[PDB]
Amino acid sequence: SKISKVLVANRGEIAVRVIRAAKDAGLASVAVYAEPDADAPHVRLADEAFALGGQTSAESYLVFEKILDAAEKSGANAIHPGYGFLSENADFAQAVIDAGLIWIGPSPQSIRDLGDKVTARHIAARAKAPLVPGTPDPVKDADEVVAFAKEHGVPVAIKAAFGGGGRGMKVARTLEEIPELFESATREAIAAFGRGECFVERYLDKPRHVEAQVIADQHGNVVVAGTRDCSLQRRFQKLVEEAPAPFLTDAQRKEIHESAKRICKEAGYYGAGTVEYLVGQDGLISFLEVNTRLQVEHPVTEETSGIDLVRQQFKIANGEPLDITEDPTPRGHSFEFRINGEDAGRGFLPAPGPVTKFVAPTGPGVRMDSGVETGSVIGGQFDSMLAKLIVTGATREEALERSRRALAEFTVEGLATVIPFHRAVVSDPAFIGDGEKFDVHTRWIETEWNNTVEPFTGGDPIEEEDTVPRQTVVVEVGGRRLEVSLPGDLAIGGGGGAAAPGVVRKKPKPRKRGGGGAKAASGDAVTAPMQGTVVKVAVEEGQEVSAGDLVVVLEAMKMENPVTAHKDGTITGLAVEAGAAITQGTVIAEIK
Amino acid sequence: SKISKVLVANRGEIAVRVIRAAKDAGLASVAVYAEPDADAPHVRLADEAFALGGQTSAESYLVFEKILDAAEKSGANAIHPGYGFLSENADFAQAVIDAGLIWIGPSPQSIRDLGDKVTARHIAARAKAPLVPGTPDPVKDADEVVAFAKEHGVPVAIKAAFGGGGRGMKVARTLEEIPELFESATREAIAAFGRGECFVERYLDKPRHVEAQVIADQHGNVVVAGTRDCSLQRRFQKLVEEAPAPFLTDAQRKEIHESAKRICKEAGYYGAGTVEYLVGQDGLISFLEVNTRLQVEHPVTEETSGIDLVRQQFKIANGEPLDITEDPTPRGHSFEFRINGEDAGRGFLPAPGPVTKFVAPTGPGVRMDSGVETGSVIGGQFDSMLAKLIVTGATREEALERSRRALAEFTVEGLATVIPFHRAVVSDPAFIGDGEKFDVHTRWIETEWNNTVEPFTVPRQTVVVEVGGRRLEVSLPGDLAI
Amino acid sequence: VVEVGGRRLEVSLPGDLA
Amino acid sequence: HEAHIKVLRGEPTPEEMAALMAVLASAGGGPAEPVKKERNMWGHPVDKLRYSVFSWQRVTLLERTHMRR
Repeated sequence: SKISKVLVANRGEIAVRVIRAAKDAGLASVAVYAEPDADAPHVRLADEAFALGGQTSAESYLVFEKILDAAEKSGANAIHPGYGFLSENADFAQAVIDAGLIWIGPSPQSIRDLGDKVTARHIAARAKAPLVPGTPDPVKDADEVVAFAKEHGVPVAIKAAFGGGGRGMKVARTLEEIPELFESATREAIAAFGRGECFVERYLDKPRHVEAQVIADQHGNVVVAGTRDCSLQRRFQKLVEEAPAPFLTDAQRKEIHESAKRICKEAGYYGAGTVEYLVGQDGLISFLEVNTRLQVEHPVTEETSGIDLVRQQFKIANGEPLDITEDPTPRGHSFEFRINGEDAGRGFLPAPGPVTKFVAPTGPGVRMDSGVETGSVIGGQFDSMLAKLIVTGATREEALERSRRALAEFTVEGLATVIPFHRAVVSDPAFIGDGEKFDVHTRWIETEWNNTVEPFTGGDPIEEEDTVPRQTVVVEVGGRRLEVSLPGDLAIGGGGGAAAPGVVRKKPKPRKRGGGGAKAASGDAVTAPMQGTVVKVAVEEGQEVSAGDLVVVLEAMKMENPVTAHKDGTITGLAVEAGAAITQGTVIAEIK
Repeated sequence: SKISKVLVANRGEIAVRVIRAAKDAGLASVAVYAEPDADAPHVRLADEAFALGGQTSAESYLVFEKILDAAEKSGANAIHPGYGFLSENADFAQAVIDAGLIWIGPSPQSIRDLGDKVTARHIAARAKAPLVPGTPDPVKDADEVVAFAKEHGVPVAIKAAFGGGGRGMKVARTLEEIPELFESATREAIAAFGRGECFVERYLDKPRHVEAQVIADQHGNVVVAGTRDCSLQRRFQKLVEEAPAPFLTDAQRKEIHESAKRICKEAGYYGAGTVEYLVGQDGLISFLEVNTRLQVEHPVTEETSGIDLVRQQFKIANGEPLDITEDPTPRGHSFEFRINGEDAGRGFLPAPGPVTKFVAPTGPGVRMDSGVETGSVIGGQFDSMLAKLIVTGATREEALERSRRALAEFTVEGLATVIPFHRAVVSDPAFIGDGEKFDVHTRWIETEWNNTVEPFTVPRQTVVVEVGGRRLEVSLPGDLAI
Repeated sequence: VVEVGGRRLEVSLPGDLA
Repeated sequence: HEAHIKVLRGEPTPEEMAALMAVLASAGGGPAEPVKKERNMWGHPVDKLRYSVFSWQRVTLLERTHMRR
């Protein structure tokens, strides 16, 4: 049946976007929140809201029963999953359909059929989608990986067929590496990725991530609503994206628009989606994936294609055919910058913190989507994204001038962000391009970019002169306006307060244990280095350990960080087991 | 010569908007501020800012030498006409050009020729535009008015022909007051402005105010950049605009698009600007005005046509020959609300003082442009508009749905404001008509909207310095400890 | 000494104003 | 390691810089000779109070006030 009241099973900027889309479409809207999120803007924006409880996602957004109970108690007849959490969960999409609630997404069979890399390989081959050389079926062993190297050469990429997240993709240069990579990658495949399935492909040195937005109805009509290039990936997750894909031949552009529909028809896919391809140096388009979540990057393709891309999901969940018969014109150009709590100067590491000020850019060509505001708090429970800055203009040059200005208007205070990185790439020749190709590529940030971003200092006083109070005033000189910062106790002339009796200035010590190189205590306790969830534990009481041996894995902001023994000994007491939330400084274990 | 630095002799949304256009174009922007607004957003966003002093435009922005000296001390190359203030003063535009500074607009004689509505009648009679029943030249005395008024007949409007500004007007369903109404129209214009000239015409009560908008090269190439509807008005004053002008028939579009290039190339206009027309309840067109400046509601022209009008004005003023030929197609539909600090529950009586919250909405096809930011303060000496809400979509009904949300998200506090009006009107079936025609007209908001909005419930220390070759005023704050 | 936007600048003054 | 004056927005010309600094230097009012003042305990308030013969404030107020330097 038709949607009337939609529940958004998600948090933050996508929850705000989906609630807005529903309220636009005239639906009533229901939010759910975990306890860490009880006051984020989306909770206040939905027409109604319900508490899941739980500190963690596993205590909260991932609990199928709690999400169905939320739908039952609210009477919300439809569920939208957003992205992450249960959006890719075939078993949840099944459970909600079996519960009789209108699933705003593709069929459980479609999700399960797309969700395995080898079935995706086979069905994409059946569609004859453009594809890279590689072994078309799982390999047994290191010596069978060598059977591909004996035909297509090097470099060799390997994947766990249920690996992902940027974790499961490796490259090899030699045959002697292979036993180490196999007895590692299959260990990870079985223990962490739950499945020892792995396969092999031709590596691309500096490819571009090129993708196409696909829309399909329950009646099999399929549209390619546009394309992006996203090749600014910090690892394998994305940071800066743009629409359309620049700098490609019309033959490639039409090959993309043709192949995407065929992939959708061979899968039987319906709803919103996107198909991910890599464009190689040989210009070969090569399919990787169709994701079933509506992608974060939808709004740049909204700003180009004019259509709302989320609303189509509601209409297709009603089963109404597409209102528009044709591929829209990708008028102008658009950029998007992901705004994240990550320190680029610390080497793109996530860090939690307060948002003590959030002045978003506004004006021409600028759209802001955010899950945070002045006064928000970000904890280690969820991924780093704060917002998206979307910029549009008459051409890539004009949109980049818009970006250069907008990112200079942007200020965020209270936590580290990637905005200093965006401000660089929007003025880096390697991303401006020469008008015929990019030098930017899927490995560029980690290697070729000259990182000029200084590590985030916050407001901390760091040097001796930073300790001195300051008063900052406006003084107007010749009719100019100057903003001027005066120390509180500088000496000029005979001035009073040029000194104080008994008062000393010195460089303050950082709020770090011991000296800067005294990273750990001489004591026996292994103390948790960060706020997170204890996601793995690797030892039993009385087990022998040596310095550098793993003791636990902590998930902070969905970055898994290993925490290791600082001395040899045995863990004589252990305080936690997996799934526990853990605070900074908590004793995990004592090694004696 | 060329533009590298530009001074924006304005305050409010146009000042920010032009500072943004300059900083997009890579051009250094110089703001000028008064005592109420030395800490306004434009003063924070400009690359440089300069004091004018005084509390009002009359002590400040209207004194030419203050602006010319600010331009000289900044070394600016160009000066930009915003809205109001000196933006349409041809004598200032010439004094700028004589100072070698690039006026970002049409030639001073073209400004002088276009700005007067009698000469606009003569220009329309040269351009062969459709014209309304009314006196072609100003009346000269009350007997001249009484002689004309019996011939052109009821119902009558009596209007100041110069500086009319949406207020120099009277309406008459009965003729017997008119002798004192003419005496007032003459005396009031002599007293306020020093031109007493007026014209008298039939009162077209429920038309649609419409405009087209062109880009026009110094070389005389002209393109229609868009067309818009302005009919949502209180008392000759705007509240919301739509882009394009909705449901105009093909003939009306063709006639406007040819008349726009004709009127522009016959006036020799250049820059970017609107041409403004009235559509009667029968749908027939008549000519009404040409604004010399860029219209305030230029943003939804720019972001509906895809043409960067304020940057196109920078291009034209830099002397780049225009890149555009075919009139850009309006794609989808768009709205531009104006939000005043006026109580729509009390006849839109202004309410100055602080605005204490301003969590403007943002999201899919929504934007804000503001003179205010959270903690801004309003005085009664300036236009009551705080900000403008822009909304756009692939269809008019989609953009209305979006507006019906966005105006409920948009939360403002500390002063009375028209947000509840926008909330109602974007929700009222008088405006969301059949999807082919709708009821609203230029007096609907007063006479037919059944309004349900509930009522509301130290100087510097100045030290004057001689230094080297210069004498500088220096202003300290109320005090400093140093 | 004065800093201006990241310049170091030196200014010389009479030891006499009071 | 000294705390310097900073100008945060715009750049003045050398003339404007000189005027700004000159007026601020003029605003630098004070004693012209800030040093530790001459100690004179004659008739200090702590000598005026009545202390019980056994009052601990004879240590922690009276004596410490006299002896502190």
